[PDB]
Amino acid sequence: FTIDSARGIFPNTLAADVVPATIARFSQLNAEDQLALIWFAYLEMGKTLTIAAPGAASMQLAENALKEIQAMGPLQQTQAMCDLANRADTPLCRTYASWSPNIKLGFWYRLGELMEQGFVAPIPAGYQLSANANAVLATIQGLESGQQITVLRNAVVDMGFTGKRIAEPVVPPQDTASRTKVSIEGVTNATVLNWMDNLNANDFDTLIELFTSDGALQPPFQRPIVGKENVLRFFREECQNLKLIPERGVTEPAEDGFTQIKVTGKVQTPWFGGNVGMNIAWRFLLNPEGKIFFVAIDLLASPKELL
Ligand SMILES: CC1=C(/C=C/C(C)=C/C=C/C(C)=C/C=C/C=C(C)/C=C/C=C(C)/C=C/C2=C(C)C(=O)CCC2(C)C)C(C)(C)CCC1
Ligand SMILES: [Cl-]
Repeated sequence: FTIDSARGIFPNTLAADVVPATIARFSQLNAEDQLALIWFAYLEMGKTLTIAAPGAASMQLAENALKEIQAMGPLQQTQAMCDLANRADTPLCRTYASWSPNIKLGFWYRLGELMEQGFVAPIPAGYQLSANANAVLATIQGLESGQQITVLRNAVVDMGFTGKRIAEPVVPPQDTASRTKVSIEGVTNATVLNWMDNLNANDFDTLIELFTSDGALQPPFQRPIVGKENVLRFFREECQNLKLIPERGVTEPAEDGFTQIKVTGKVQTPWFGGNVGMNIAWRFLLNPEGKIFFVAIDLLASPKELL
């Protein structure tokens, strides 16, 4: 096995590839239609799902960009938002591209509040989506909530123009005494249990020691992130305050004393807490010493894909 060939383990696992399909269709749209479609999706989703407030540190890091937009005339505000959607080369688009996903999300959270209050130029009253945009919004509105929030996040992350990296401060790991231990039907493997428990505790320095030097982590619909430096950076920038709720799994040998393990269960993002449970598979390829050579996290097509 290489990292790229390990991508093929448990080929029965049906991922929610409607998510990248929908992002590809979204990406073709006119910029004003991209912004209007997300505005409509976010207004309707907000009737049943409450988004958690951005953290104080995130809002401070986005404050100067938000102040610049708030000082613009309405036409310039709309143009700045279109620049982000179009991935135009501007100072604002370069600042935005330097940000972690959580800072980008907090930026748009605040613009949404200001658009609702009427202090930043809103989507025009009575705005009608293009033929392609109406169909993209219909697809999004038919998806499970876990898939909807993944489409919105991926759309937000893809905006701006791509280098210096700006992320939220790393919060200290949970005190040992207060930590929870997961149980997984079928799976007693210490590496897998330690994975789940250390991520639930934000203990990234313990987590990274589970990997081989050349090991990789593959997030949903992304390429593998290879080696301890790049994986630890991903943990610290993007993986704080998750709740992993694994349910059940299966343990099999792989070539050369390797072990392949598949776990299914749910994950909560701190943006939605218990209000959105994403259906997830973990696919592990462990070397003979129990180190992680490869771990993939898949967003599942439906609850029918849970073991
Ligand atoms: C744009 C825009 C607007 C505002 C949009 C806003 C405000 C959207 C907000 C969206 C949000 C807040 C979405 C959040 C989604 C979060 C997700 C989907 C998280 C998933 C995490 C997972 C699945 C992690 C799994 C992992 C596991 C389990 C591991 O074991 C290892 C690590 C890792 C792989 C990370 C307005 C309206 C103004 C209109 C104009 C344009
Ligand atoms: Cl998150």
